[PDB]
Amino acid sequence: NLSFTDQHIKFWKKIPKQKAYSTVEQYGQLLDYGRSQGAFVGEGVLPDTNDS
Amino acid sequence: MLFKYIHDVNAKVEEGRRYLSDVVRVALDKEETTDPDTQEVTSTSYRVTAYPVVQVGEEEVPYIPVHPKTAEPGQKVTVPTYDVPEKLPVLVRGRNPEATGDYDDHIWVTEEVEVRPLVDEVFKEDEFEKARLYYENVAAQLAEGDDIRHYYRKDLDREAGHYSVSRYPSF
Repeated sequence: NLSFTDQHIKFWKKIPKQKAYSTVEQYGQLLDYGRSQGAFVGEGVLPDTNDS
Repeated sequence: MLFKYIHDVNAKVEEGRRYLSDVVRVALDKEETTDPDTQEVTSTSYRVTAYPVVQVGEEEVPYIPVHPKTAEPGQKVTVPTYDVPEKLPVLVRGRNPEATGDYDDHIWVTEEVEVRPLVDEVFKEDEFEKARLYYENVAAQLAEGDDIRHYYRKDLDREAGHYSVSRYPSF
């Protein structure tokens, strides 16, 4: 055998494997904790609302 | 009208006698008094007012995105315009003068009432910072989610600690 063997395959053996249950797979991700408004408020004043 | 703030009040506020509309407008404006002969001004003052307003039209304004959104270079959006009305309705209990039985005696009648400003304060040519602080406080207190409750001004008040004058009835 003058060609390569299975010892020359590297990346396929390191990537983790997971089971698929359909042709479309969905996942969610968290991108931010809130828009940068400024958290400094006066005494007795209600802080503004923030959303992630 | 230097500043303009349009706020949306909830159902509890909308049911009050002073708030008979779904939108309250807060504004700060500058006033001048001129001699009749020419434009020679005599005095300048700043006024802070709050009014129940009604919709009277629409206009074209530029679009201002917020952090989770992106806008086109020349995108524009339409917003309504507002104006002070004259009378607003309110329903109160009443009686039918021409009732025929026990099923149409008690009714609800609609009466129109005069509209008055919620806030009306005047500041001199100086102390523009005081007027700005008052405007910001009114806007924030509206944003708190309840009625406008605080109107106290230290400049326009009776001297404290004057026992010979404060002993008279006020209840």
